[PDB]
Amino acid sequence: RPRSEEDNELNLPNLAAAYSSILRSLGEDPQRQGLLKTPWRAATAMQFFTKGYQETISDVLNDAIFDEDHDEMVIVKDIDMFSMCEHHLVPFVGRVHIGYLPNKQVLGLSKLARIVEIYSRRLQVQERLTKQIAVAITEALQPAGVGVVIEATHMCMVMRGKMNSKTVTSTMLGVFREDPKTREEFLTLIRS
Amino acid sequence: RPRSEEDNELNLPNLAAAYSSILRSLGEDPQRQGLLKTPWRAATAMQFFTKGYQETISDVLNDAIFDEDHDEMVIVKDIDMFSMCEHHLVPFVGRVHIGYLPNKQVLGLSKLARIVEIYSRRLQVQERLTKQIAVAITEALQPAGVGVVIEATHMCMVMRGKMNSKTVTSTMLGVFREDPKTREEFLTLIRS
Amino acid sequence: RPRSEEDNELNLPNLAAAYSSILRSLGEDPQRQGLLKTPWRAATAMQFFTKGYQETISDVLNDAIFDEDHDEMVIVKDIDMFSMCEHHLVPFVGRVHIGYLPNKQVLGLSKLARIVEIYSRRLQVQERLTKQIAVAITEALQPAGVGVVIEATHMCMVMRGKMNSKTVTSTMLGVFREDPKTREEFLTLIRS
Amino acid sequence: RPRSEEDNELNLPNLAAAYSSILRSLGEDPQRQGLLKTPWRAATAMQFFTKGYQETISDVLNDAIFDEDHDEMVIVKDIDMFSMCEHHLVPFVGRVHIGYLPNKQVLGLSKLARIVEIYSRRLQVQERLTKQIAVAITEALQPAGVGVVIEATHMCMVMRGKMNSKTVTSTMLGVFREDPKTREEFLTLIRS
Amino acid sequence: RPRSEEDNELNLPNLAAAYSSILRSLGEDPQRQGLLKTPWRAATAMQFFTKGYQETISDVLNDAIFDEDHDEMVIVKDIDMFSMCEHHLVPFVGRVHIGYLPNKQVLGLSKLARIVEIYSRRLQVQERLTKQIAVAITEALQPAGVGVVIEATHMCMVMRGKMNSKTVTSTMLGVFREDPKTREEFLTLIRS
Amino acid sequence: RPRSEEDNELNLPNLAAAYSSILRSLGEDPQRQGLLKTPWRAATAMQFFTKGYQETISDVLNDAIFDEDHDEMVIVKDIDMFSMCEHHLVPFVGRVHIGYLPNKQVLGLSKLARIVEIYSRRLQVQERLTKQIAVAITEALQPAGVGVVIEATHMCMVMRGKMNSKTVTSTMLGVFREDPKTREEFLTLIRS
Amino acid sequence: RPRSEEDNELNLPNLAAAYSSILRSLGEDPQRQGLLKTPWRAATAMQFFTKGYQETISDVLNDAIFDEDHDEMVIVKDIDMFSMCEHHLVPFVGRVHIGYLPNKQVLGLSKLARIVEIYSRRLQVQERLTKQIAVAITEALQPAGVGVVIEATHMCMVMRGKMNSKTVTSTMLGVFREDPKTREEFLTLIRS
Amino acid sequence: RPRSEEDNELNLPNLAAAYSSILRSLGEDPQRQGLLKTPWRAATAMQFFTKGYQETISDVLNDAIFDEDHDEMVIVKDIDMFSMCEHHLVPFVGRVHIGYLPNKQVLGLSKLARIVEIYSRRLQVQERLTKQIAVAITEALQPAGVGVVIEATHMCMVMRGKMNSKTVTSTMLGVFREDPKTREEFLTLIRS
Amino acid sequence: MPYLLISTQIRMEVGPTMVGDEHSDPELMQQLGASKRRVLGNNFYEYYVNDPPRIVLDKLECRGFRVLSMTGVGQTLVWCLHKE
Amino acid sequence: MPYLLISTQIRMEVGPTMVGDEHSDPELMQQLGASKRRVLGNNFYEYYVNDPPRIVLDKLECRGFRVLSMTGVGQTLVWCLHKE
Amino acid sequence: MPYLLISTQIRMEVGPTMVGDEHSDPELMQQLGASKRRVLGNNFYEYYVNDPPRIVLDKLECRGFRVLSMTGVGQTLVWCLHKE
Amino acid sequence: MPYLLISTQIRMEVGPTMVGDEHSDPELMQQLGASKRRVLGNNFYEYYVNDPPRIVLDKLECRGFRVLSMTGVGQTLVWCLHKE
Amino acid sequence: MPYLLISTQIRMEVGPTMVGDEHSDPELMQQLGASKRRVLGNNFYEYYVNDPPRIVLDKLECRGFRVLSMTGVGQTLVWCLHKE
Ligand SMILES: N[C@@H](Cc1ccccc1)C(=O)O
Ligand SMILES: N[C@@H](Cc1ccccc1)C(=O)O
Ligand SMILES: N[C@@H](Cc1ccccc1)C(=O)O
Ligand SMILES: N[C@@H](Cc1ccccc1)C(=O)O
Ligand SMILES: N[C@@H](Cc1ccccc1)C(=O)O
Ligand SMILES: [K+]
Ligand SMILES: [K+]
Ligand SMILES: [K+]
Ligand SMILES: [K+]
Ligand SMILES: [K+]
Ligand SMILES: [Zn+2]
Ligand SMILES: [Zn+2]
Ligand SMILES: [Zn+2]
Ligand SMILES: [Zn+2]
Ligand SMILES: [Zn+2]
Ligand SMILES: [Zn+2]
Ligand SMILES: [Zn+2]
Ligand SMILES: [Zn+2]
Repeated sequence: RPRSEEDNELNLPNLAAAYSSILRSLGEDPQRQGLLKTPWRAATAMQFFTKGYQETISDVLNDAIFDEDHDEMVIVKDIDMFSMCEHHLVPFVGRVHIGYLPNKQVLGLSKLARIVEIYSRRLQVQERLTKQIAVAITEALQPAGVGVVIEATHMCMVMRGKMNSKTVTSTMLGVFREDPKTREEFLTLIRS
Repeated sequence: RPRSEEDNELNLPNLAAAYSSILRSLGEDPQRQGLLKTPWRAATAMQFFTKGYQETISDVLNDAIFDEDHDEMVIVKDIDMFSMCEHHLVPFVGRVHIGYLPNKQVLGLSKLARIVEIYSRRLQVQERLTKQIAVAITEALQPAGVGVVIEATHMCMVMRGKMNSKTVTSTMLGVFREDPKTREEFLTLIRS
Repeated sequence: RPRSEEDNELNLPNLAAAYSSILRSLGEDPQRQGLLKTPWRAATAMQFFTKGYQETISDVLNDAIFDEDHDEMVIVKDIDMFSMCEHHLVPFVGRVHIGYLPNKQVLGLSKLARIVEIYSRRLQVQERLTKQIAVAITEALQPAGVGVVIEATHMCMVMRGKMNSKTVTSTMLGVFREDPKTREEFLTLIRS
Repeated sequence: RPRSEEDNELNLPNLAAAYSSILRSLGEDPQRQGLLKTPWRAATAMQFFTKGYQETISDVLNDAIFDEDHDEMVIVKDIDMFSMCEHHLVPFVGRVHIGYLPNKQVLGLSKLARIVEIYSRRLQVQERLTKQIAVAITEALQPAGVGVVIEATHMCMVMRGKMNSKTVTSTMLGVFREDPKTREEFLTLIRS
Repeated sequence: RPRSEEDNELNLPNLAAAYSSILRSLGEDPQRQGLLKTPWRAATAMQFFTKGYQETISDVLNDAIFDEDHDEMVIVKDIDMFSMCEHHLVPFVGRVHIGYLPNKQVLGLSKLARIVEIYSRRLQVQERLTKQIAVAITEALQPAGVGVVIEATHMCMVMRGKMNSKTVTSTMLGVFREDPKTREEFLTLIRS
Repeated sequence: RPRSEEDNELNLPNLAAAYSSILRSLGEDPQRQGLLKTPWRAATAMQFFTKGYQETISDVLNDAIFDEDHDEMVIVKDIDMFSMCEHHLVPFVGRVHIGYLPNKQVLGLSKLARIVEIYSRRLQVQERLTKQIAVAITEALQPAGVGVVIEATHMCMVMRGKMNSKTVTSTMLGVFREDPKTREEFLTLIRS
Repeated sequence: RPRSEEDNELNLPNLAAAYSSILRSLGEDPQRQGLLKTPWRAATAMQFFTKGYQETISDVLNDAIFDEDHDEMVIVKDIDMFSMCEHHLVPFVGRVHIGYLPNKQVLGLSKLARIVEIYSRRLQVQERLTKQIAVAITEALQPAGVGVVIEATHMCMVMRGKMNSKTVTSTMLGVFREDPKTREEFLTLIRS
Repeated sequence: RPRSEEDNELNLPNLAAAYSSILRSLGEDPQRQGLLKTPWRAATAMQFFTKGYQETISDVLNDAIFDEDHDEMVIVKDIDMFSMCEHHLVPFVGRVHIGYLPNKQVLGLSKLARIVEIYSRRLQVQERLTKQIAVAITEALQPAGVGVVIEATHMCMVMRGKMNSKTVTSTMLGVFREDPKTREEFLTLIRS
Repeated sequence: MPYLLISTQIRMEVGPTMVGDEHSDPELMQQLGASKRRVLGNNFYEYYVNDPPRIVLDKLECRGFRVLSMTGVGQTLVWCLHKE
Repeated sequence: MPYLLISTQIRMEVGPTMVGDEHSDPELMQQLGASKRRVLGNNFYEYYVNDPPRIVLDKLECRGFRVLSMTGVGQTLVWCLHKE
Repeated sequence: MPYLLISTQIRMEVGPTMVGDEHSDPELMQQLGASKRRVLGNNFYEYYVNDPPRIVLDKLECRGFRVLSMTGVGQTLVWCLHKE
Repeated sequence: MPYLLISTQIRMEVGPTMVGDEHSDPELMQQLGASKRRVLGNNFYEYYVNDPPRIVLDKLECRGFRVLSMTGVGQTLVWCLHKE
Repeated sequence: MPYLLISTQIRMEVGPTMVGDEHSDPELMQQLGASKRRVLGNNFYEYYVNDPPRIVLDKLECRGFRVLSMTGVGQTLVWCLHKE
């Protein structure tokens, strides 16, 4: 069952409480004017970062999928994405690059963005995030192939020395996996 | 009283507990293999980000302050700094630029770094961080003047749309405040 | 009276109708599969672009205005902004740069963003947008001074030859207007 | 039947009326000095953006097609193109890159430009625009092959968060489709 | 037997003595205020640069190796590394680029960093450093393949004329060695 | 008394001996084929880094000082310089920028280079290095003024986290000190 | 008396003979096929590099000096220039930047080029070259002022370690010398 | 027989004489204060540019060739190189890029540098220089293959119009010649 | 009220000329034909005149003021007058 | 104590007006209603007033001071007064 | 018309010297040999002279004017003279 | 020796105050408690005092000097005094 | 010739000091020991002296001149003297 707006309202206080406790455990004064509203702002922020849990590919599926009877590679690159490291609960940020060989069905930018949004706004692991976006696109278009590349910087690693260091993950399905030429062209067209 | 290593050990369990609670409140399963150790890793990480509370300028003061009888502007720019927004508990990252007109006393790079580390690793507000570093330097050198400039990106704002948007704050004391020429030169020598 | 959600619902059909009419007047077929939902998507889009009418600085005013007793220049630059040319109804895009000398009161990033959002999401003229933002900040902080700079590209001009051509406007109030040093420092700290 | 100059004159008032209606539906005053002439300027602007309807490849065909008995790849890259999203009626901008293996017949820059102009200045979908340009060139030269690549930014997407995010489409015909070496060389000579 | 903290304490005096001697042999006065503590600071610095001797891949091995059942290429690039030329005892600096085709097992960034740390903080030779990191990763993950690339600048060479000159080494194991396509993709995804 | 070639020959063995001792104290085997000649290569390298001790401005003074009866600012920028931190015996690298208002006497590039070489190739402190170069130029030309700016990265700091962090020092004598316009122009012409 | 075409023909043999001698003194064989024509090619090359002697500002003066009754600053920047070091007979290369406040008389680009050509194609010293160009322009236009900036790299210095090191000289006459505002504007408009 | 230090001393006067002659043949006055020492400085400079004749690969061969039992590609790129065109005796400058597949034996940076130095400091032709360096490396390592690329600008061409025009030469031996994959990788790792 | 401060900017042969602050003599301001206003962003009122400073100086002499000092600051030219 | 120095910044029709240093006459400072303070970073105390310089000049005349010279320096407008 | 304002720029030992505005005394301007003009872009006329300021000051003394104050502002050196 | 020049920088309420050059009256310099020095790079000696300019002005009045003019130039505030 | 203008740059305790223009009194210039010259690029001659302005001011008093005003402009410190 996907998270609901009710769940958020019912859990906000629990989150707020936990954050207020954390403030004390760190040695801070939850009473400072600057910290008074922090437990709620922190809780709200954390709910926003994980709002992908309250959605599913279904809510996006049907909507915008026009048929321009297109059968050649379509690429959408430099899609900003922000996620949360599931091991330290610190965000890892970067870009997502997508490509697919349509089987008549094309995906609208709006839906594409939503798909990336759904899985990245969760406690994640870059490789999982990559595969989920790839599979989601595959199910939404039944394409001849799809490729997803993600490059990101992990704050949990950066704030311990790094800001320049980047992790690159990829998932290639269909012709993107079996045809080295398609894979190459895709990487050429995004690595600009 | 500055935070101590004992405090951390005594509070780690409380922090861990709070994070485990947060995991549940978000809709996640604290039992997943990927989440099992998260409460501790998150707690430790949060203690690292706020380790500046367990220190004071004093611990740095005495140590390295050589007298090269220098009386001209010294600058240390592009000092990376990582802090935590005290309103959302999300990190804001950037660079610190420092300049000062010594009154014979010069500050070692090591100490300078430590000063930035002490105040940035706390729940902060960019303007306060800026003033604290400036005042710390002033008390450690009794200089003719000092200037501090910080430019940063707030993750709490970025992960809501921004990554390019930057906040610039500054604190100018002594000749850096009263002499527009010194202020101009400083801004020229850092804005490279 | 600011625009309301009711107004949008009551007017959506009117907008939709106008666009459908426009489609015909262009020589297109409002019946094509690709154009069927266009009248609504166009109407909704235009409502979004002008959602600034249904808000006022008041809704933002009170909220977040902490007092860190700060009295030195604060700058927020490279704030992306998207607006609509009131003469052609074609969007003009760019960045907004803000600076102010606080009189104890500081402005949160969230509120600042909202201020820029309120005025830019309307049928505008770059100079007016610049002044409104500056005045709004002046009223929300009673600062010693404020400066706003906007640089943008006008699609209505670009799609007639230009994409590189940019318009720069500014509004300087208080010390930002009377003190050439403050103005210079501001323009130095933003033109990076 | 292609749109004619008479159609424009006969429809300008309809367009102007629709826009005047839209202004009201948005909550604006069509009477403001700044909006008085807006219905006509907007209407005129929209006709310009869709002037591609009043033309055909035929009007260009015959004209400039010299025979330098050339039989090696010819490329024209970084061709600016401006079009309109048929779903939201918001423009999407970018560049077009063309390449072809002539079969004796070469195409003049002037004509090439006109071909891109004819299909881009219409309510479009990036993939269709790409194909049409490619097919147009194929019919105008009966070449051994042709390739067309388009990279664009969609304002309808940008003005909802993106300005860096780009969509890349391509159409490869003839040897550009069947010979991986030709395709690679083309992508190499344009991705500069 | 790996070096121990006891070893450092027992050898610090010997190191200090050697440096104090070197100071004299160079023509300097070990008594200058500026040189007084140099023998110890130098000794400590050199112990820091070689602290990788007091560790082994084992200390890292077990810890963080989660199974996301991932089987596609993972890359971590632009990893800053600092080492010492074993021939001149002058540091050579640069970046490390890692890639590997997991056989279900994935390596955490934290552990990866430590692996690079262990071998680079020793008296080294760039090609050995490169192989050691590659072999370490192979043993910790039993992957289908791994690739390591290091580019560095040698201070022992730069301070004799160079700062721009760079040495590039690589170690390709498994599919990274036998499959040119995997190798190419890796080099493509890191050379950005 | 400046260091002499004899001194070097008489001390090489002492240096070598000290380095061989250091190798053992670190936990290494002075016997490894890769370390055998290290004591001598290290010793020689260190003598090279400190060869500035065996020279004096006098050896450069007389030589090349032509009189083009020039009386306008002359600048030589981006002069590479490599030095050694006297606190850790780790090099600090950067660039030196020089400017002077000749009083008829001009300095040849060759001599200028030598002057920077003489003081940078010693155990140093950035500020001292800056003043010595400035004073040396002043003594060799009796100019109306001179300015020296040095920016450098300290390896002793970098290899502890930084590579981007830079220290900027300056010494302004004569009109470079008393005339703000000359100082500004100098900084304008070098900060390119 | 300026050098003449007769002088060159009468002296070419002398130059060639000298170079033939130089080839032998170096240990080379003036007989190698690759060296046979070198004595003349080198002699011809050296005459070209010094052809500035056979000309005077007079030959340029009269020609193109139109009167657009212009009285505001005119700038010509990034003028490539190649000269010869009179101390080593090795070339020093770079750019010339010229500016002048016309007193009704303006200078044609062709003439300007010729003036730079006349003085740079001689055995030179950067400061003289700078002054000669400035004075030549002053005499050709009787302007309110003129400024000349030259930045160059000296091969005689580069081929002894440097390629990045640059020498910057300037000559400011008239208002360019007396009005700091004019001087600043000029440096601003060229340092782009 | 390689040139010797004796040869230089015995020939310096001959060279000086030739240059003094050249000075007259050009129309200059060998007596000018600025030209007085030129014949010797020119002669010395020319001997420096040709000092590669007094050396052989042998003097470098034995020295530093450690066996790290390495068998994978090693690359050293962006090696500055200065040489003299044997046709005009004007220098041509640039960079050398080297790569080799070791057969157990590896080459030290110091020796590599010396090899490039030996052949470039002679009257040369870019292609010969390229081959000599490649062959030298081959003989000093008996590697599986080696590649050398040189890109340079010819002053003799530049100072006749060019500074941006570059000549690229290469020599591929062994696997670098026979295996297109090795060749591609080499060009990929250097063309950064 | 013996002291007076007036000024002009950028160029001296043309106005406007600042002739008073919020607490200036209303009659004198009226006699000079000055207008009052508060520039947006500024926390004070000012009295100005469109005449060139020379004209204002002559008018001020008639009312008994004499120029004691004149100075430049920034791009502002200032006159300090004294009455009795 | 015959000499006095007062100043204002950026604009002349509005305060604050600097009226004294650490060694200024306490009575006079009091008569002017000046406050004392030391701006962070500065190594000296200063007496200021919120009145515009014109007002302070009039008050100073009553205590026997006369403006000898007025000058601009940076964005600071300064007055040098003399008593007896 | 008791007050006068003249000025010169960049250097003081050479003209031109601004000696009047649009409302200056035509006779005095003529006596000084001044020319009138309105620089393109400017909304006002100005009277100038090619003499160095020193010369103009001497001539002005003959007509009864005395220098009351001299000040620099920007790159302009200004003189405030008074007659009677 | 009727003329005197003193100055201070950046701020007027604090010293140092320059009170003399290499050819200044030794007695007067001594009476003021001035120290002499030549800043590295400069080709001239200077007499300075740590007192704020106000203090120096009062002391100078006792020795018979009167301020004739005060002006700013760069970040330097200068006083020209005259004795007899 | 009742008016005189002298100046110095950057620093006041050292010369050179500009004491005249092309039309200055030859005798006075001689009495001051001034040299004449025309800097390359400039369209005018100038009389200068190597003495510091203080020295020149004292010498000028002996010839009957008195400083009327002193001002700064750019990096130039100027004095306006009057004789009779
Ligand atoms: N704007 C003039 C100075 C000036 C300002 C104001 C009034 C009069 C003159 C300059 O730049 O020199
Ligand atoms: N702000 C004014 C200068 C000024 C400062 C103080 C008082 C009056 C005027 C300018 O720059 O023109
Ligand atoms: N520093 C002041 C000017 C000043 C200098 C010296 C003395 C007094 C004031 C400013 O910038 O406005
Ligand atoms: N141009 C002079 C100032 C000045 C202006 C006008 C007349 C005289 C002098 C300087 O910059 O120092
Ligand atoms: N050089 C001084 C200005 C000055 C010029 C001339 C004489 C005295 C002072 C400054 O920059 O503050
Ligand atoms: K004005
Ligand atoms: K004020
Ligand atoms: K002038
Ligand atoms: K002071
Ligand atoms: K001087
Ligand atoms: Zn993590
Ligand atoms: Zn926040
Ligand atoms: Zn428009
Ligand atoms: Zn759309
Ligand atoms: Zn080495
Ligand atoms: Zn150090
Ligand atoms: Zn030379
Ligand atoms: Zn050649």
